[PDB]
Amino acid sequence: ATPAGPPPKNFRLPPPKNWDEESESTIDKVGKYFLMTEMLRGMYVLLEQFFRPPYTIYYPFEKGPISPRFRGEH
Amino acid sequence: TTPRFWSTPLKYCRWAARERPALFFSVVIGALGPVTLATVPPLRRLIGDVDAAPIPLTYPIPPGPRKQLKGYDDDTED
Repeated sequence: ATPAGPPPKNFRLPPPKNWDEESESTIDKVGKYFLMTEMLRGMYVLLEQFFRPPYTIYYPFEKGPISPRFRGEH
Repeated sequence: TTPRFWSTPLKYCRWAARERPALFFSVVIGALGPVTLATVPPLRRLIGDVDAAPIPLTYPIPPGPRKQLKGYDDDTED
């Protein structure tokens, strides 16, 4: 798995942290759980896209780009 | 690794708030029912927030003997 030679520096992970040792406050932990903060943030991203210009072109009235090298009908 | 309640009650409470939030705070909200049933009505009395009297849901028959009224008898018609 690891390459031959001595183990890569710090390859071994430190031991797992217990619930007691987590460096994150209860109020923040409880708040994100019940308020679904990261889901709200993802929804807010969609509204940002809702007000951005769409990429759609109206084919066949408009056409996508092709190059002089384009390979079509013989 | 999970704390035990009867040996360390406070440590268990913190763990439950963080690791079983839905179950822990259901017990907290459920226990707030009795707590407000003991605190607020005494509090409300002290501040003077008095309870409203019940509204009548039946005809309020006057207590006591009849008053023996004299008025609007039959001779008063027309």
